Amino acid sequence: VAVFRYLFWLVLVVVFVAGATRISIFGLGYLLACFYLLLFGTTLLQKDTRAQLVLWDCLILYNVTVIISKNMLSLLSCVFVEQMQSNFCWVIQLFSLVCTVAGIIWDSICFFFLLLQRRIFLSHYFLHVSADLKATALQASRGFALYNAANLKSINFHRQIEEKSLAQLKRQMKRIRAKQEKYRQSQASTVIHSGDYFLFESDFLWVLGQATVDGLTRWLRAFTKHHRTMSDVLCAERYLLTQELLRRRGVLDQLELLLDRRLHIPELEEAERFEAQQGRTLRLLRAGYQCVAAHSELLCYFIIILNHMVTASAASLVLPVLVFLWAMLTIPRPSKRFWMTAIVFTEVMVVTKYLFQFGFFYIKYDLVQLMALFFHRSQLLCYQPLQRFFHDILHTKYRAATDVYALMFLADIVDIIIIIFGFWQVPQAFLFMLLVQFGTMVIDRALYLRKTVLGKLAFQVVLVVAIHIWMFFIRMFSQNAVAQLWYFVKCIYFALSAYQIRCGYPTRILGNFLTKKYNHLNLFLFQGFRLVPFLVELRAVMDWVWTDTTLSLSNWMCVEDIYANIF
Amino acid sequence: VDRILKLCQDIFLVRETRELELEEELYAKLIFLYRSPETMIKWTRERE
Amino acid sequence: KVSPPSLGFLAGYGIVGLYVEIVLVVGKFVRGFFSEISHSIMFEELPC
Amino acid sequence: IIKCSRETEKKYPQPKGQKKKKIVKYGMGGLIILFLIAIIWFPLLFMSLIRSVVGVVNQPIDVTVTLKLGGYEPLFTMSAQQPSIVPFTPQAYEELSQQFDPYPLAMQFISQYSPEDIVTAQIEGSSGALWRISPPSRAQMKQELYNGTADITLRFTWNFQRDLAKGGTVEYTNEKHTLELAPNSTARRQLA
Ligand SMILES: CCCCCCCCCCCCCCCCCC(=O)OC[C@H](COP(=O)(O)OC[C@H](N)C(=O)O)OC(=O)CCCCCCCCCCCCCCCCC
Ligand SMILES: CCCCCCCCCCCCCCCCC[C@@H](O)O[C@H](CO[C@H](O)CCCCCCCCCCCCCCC)COP(=O)(O)OCC[N+](C)(C)C
Ligand SMILES: CCCCCCCCCCCCCCCCC[C@@H](O)O[C@H](CO[C@H](O)CCCCCCCCCCCCCCC)COP(=O)(O)OCC[N+](C)(C)C
Ligand SMILES: CCCCCCCC/C=C\CCCCCCCC(=O)O[C@H](COC(=O)CCCCCCC/C=C/CCCCCCCC)COP(=O)(O)OCCN
Repeated sequence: VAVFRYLFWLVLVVVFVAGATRISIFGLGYLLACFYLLLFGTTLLQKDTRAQLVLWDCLILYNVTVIISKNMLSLLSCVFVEQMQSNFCWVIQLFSLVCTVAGIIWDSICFFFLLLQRRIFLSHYFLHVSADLKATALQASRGFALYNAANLKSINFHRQIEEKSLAQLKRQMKRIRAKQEKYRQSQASTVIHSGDYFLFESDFLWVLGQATVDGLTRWLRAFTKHHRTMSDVLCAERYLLTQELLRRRGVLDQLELLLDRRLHIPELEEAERFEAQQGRTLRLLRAGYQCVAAHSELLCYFIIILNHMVTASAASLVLPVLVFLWAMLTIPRPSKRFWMTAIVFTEVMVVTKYLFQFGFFYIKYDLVQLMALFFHRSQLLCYQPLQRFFHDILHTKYRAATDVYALMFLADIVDIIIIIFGFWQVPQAFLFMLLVQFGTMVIDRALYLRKTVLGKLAFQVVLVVAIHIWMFFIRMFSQNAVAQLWYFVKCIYFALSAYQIRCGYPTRILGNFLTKKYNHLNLFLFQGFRLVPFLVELRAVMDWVWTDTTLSLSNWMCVEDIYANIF
Repeated sequence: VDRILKLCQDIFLVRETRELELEEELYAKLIFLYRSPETMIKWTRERE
Repeated sequence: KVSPPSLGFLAGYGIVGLYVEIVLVVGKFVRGFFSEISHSIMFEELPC
Repeated sequence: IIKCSRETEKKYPQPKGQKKKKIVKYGMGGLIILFLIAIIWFPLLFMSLIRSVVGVVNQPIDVTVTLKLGGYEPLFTMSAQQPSIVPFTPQAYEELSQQFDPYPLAMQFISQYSPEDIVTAQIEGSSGALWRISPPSRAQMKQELYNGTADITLRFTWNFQRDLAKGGTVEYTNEKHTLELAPNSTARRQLA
């Protein structure tokens, strides 16, 4: 399978690297071919063998023409001193005419890989592999329906849980109202001063490492379980379809929810047994590959911000901003429009970098972005007033609506620790960014306590655009390396915040998180929080500032101290 | 301390539902409880 | 160049110290002022 | 104070309507929070500003060099005063830069010391004064240089005298350069 199915992507990578390594204007053809094939490979593999054979014959003709052109160009390269030196310099930079004495190994390597893949195309192994790819292309709608069923079931479960929680809240509220009115009737026979006793009526070393790695791979399987299930059911279905395929949906009923109730095929069972047999040394790496395939999207964000962070601060920074505002706010699927815009941006940026690399008028980091974006797009395999329409979609109040607030607070705290440690002018700017971070803490608390969402969106966009345009003022590798980690922490904070925006602030979100269970750990963490100066009193004052209450400041502080002591 | 914990949690929840017309009553009960040690002894016996 | 020697006990050992003691003492004073006010309510909730 | 609070409550009795003193709220918390932000920002600010220093250059007003042989007397000594002390213009600074452009250490070392931080003295080599020599000293010079197969060394030394308005702590910084010569060698022979 590795040789007959995973080699075309490898030869595409080889073409790209050969085009990038040579700076002269002959690898421009290699880059354009790489982009075209990377876009059209899926539809190319499904067509009739003659089409691909002709296309790859055209490609090998291009390869032999470029190598022959270099061979004949060596002649003028070695007659450059007389005429070409100090004359027609633009052409000598364009073609990079240089003698050898080897230096064209990459072009020959790509030619070899081209012939090898052509021979693979001739084989029958590729024939049934193409049948398998056709089946996978067919089952896309069924996979989409399965995913939709799973997500609707999860949403319904969350809705029912929320419904029962609100029912319990209403029951508690009825209970307290009944108690207070009964007390009123009992007393029938400012108000803060009132109160009387009548309210109080009593009415052996290898095993360690192997077990640890087994636990790690079990955790990976637990993380991937849903993807494993859908992939397994889809692959079993595709196997039975292609076994049936000799020459509607009714033929698929030989056997919606994640149901395994079906017949069995011995070959799949034997394959499962065999892949269980090979758990000695590839289990962890297979689990990791399955994890990166199942997720396949957050690592695109990872690479995008690493490339924007690694020395590409000039023009890459625009593209993460779009992410923070477009990929991860609109819909749980950032979708085809975002992906095509990002990828066309990457391709145009790399071709501009290559053209500006010449003398007539990088690749390593961006090739990773290209392969990641294409791999994710392949994995997905299913597809003026619109701005205001999308803004309206951002405020609908129809999602799962979960709140995770401790996370960005912890991210901000870790950011403060990083900024404090970032000393052993950048140290001068550290003070300003520290103060504005404290201000952001205050205002995000303000936004959270009033349950506002549109204000949170406005804060998110303004904060991200400000913190990204702030890199105009950004030793570089030694001292200015904590700053990039600090920016990465800001990224994780932004991700958490925008995820919260997508969720949408569930009701009944108040009180002290740490006071959830009365265990020893909660006690210890609560005391540790109480041991940091100028936090608990500020948190009380601020909660009182933004919440809607009736007690003067001292009464609020009294109640908070009382709650903490009794807790 | 279960009774007082329930009382304070009731204060917080009646707060989070924006019915401010019970917060004063609940706070008055709490402040009166803390105004007299005899009642807090009376309020903190052991269940059977 | 020439730099004034007013730096003297620079940060990391001297002045950073003096700072940390003063911030701890002021924080303790404020925390005692704001948190401890529960025990005296017998002497302020006096209505008349 | 409790009674006065009660009376001022009676003067303006707020209704049962809650609204918890919204605007007063916004004021008081605001003042409180600024105070909390105020205090801690100050001894950091004061911590940092008290540490900020301007890189005021200290250019020596005067320079002296001397050339002494043995422990007997200085043979020669000059002092370039004002006009033989040329501070580098920026253009001279770039010139020093490209002359040592391949070498990275030279570039960083120049990049630190600004053109105002680097000067050149045009010491007048030939514009000397009379080198008096007590003839006893002269005779012993000659006799030792001719037959005394001992080792005699120079005491060549540079002193830099600073502006003393531009500070500079010690303003007579100097270093000595003592290098022994070779007897029975043409150096001592030509000196004799
Ligand atoms: C430190 C890190 C190290 C990382 C190392 C990474 C791996 C490095 C080595 C990789 C080697 C890859 C070699 C691939 C060779 C492919 C050859 C191939 O596809 O031939 C295909 C051949 C020829 O067609 P045919 O079947 O005769 O066609 C006529 C008709 N159809 C028929 O039925 O006849 O038809 C066939 O049926 C022949 C099949 C030949 C299959 C050969 C597969 C070799 C795989 C080798 C994998 C090595 C992995 C090493 C991993 C090391 C890790 C440290
Ligand atoms: C400085 C000099 C150079 C400036 C160059 C500026 C160039 C600007 C170019 C802008 C191009 C924008 C392209 C946007 C492509 C969007 C593709 C589309 O598919 O995305 C949609 C989403 O579109 C986004 O909402 C658009 C967001 C636009 C935000 C614009 C912000 C502009 C800010 C400008 C700030 C300038 C500051 C100063 C700069 C100097 C997805 O919607 P979808 O989920 O399918 O809808 C589902 C419903 N259906 C089925 C009916 C479709
Ligand atoms: C401490 C923790 C341990 C980790 C430490 C770091 C270790 C780093 C190790 C790096 C691992 C790299 C993983 C490589 C994954 C490659 C995935 C690539 O092959 O995907 C291809 C597809 O790629 C896409 O088509 C886009 C083109 C990408 C081309 C990538 C070529 C990779 C070549 C790898 C060569 C490795 C050489 C190693 C030499 C030693 C094949 O996928 P396909 O069978 O279609 O899948 C169909 C079903 N899907 C779509 C849902 C997945
Ligand atoms: C150089 C060292 C500086 C100190 C570093 C200390 C590092 C400690 C690392 C971990 C600490 C994490 C624990 C604290 C996190 C609390 C998370 C949280 O829940 O957030 C709020 C945050 O608390 C507040 O709202 C008050 C703080 C926000 C205002 C921030 C003021 C400015 C930041 C001051 C930082 C400290 C300055 C000196 C350093 C000491 C601590 C950093 C409190 O809980 P609630 O919201 O009730 O829980 C609700 C559950 N749904």
